[PDB]
Amino acid sequence: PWAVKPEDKAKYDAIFDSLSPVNGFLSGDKVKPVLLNSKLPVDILGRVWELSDIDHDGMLDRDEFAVAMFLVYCALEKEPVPMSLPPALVPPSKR
Amino acid sequence: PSVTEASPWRATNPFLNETLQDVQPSPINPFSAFFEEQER
Ligand SMILES: [Ca+2]
Repeated sequence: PWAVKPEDKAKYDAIFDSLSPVNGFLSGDKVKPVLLNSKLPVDILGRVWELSDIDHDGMLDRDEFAVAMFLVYCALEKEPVPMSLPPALVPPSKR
Repeated sequence: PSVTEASPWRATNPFLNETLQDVQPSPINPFSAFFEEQER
């Protein structure tokens, strides 16, 4: 039950596309300021990045980013964020 | 004492460069309304 429900995924694909991505991947120079879309600090944003980029290719794939931004709302939505990888949100594409 | 550079991330991270070249917030925020409420 991948955390990024297709509704949120598609929504994330919307912000994704709005950044003019690279082959369906976005990188930190673009992603980070979409991370800074929140009032969150780079420590959590970075931790989220390091978790959200499953393949650790240095880019956030449509799924990997959907993961990231899901975790970003998680913090804003007053929900404590994990430092370990919750397999409910490990992209089935990247498994 | 070799620890002036101690970025605690795994190199793949673009935030481990904190307080040097990080201040680049984009007006792409989906959290625009969040900042208006905050307390809840
Ligand atoms: Ca990746």
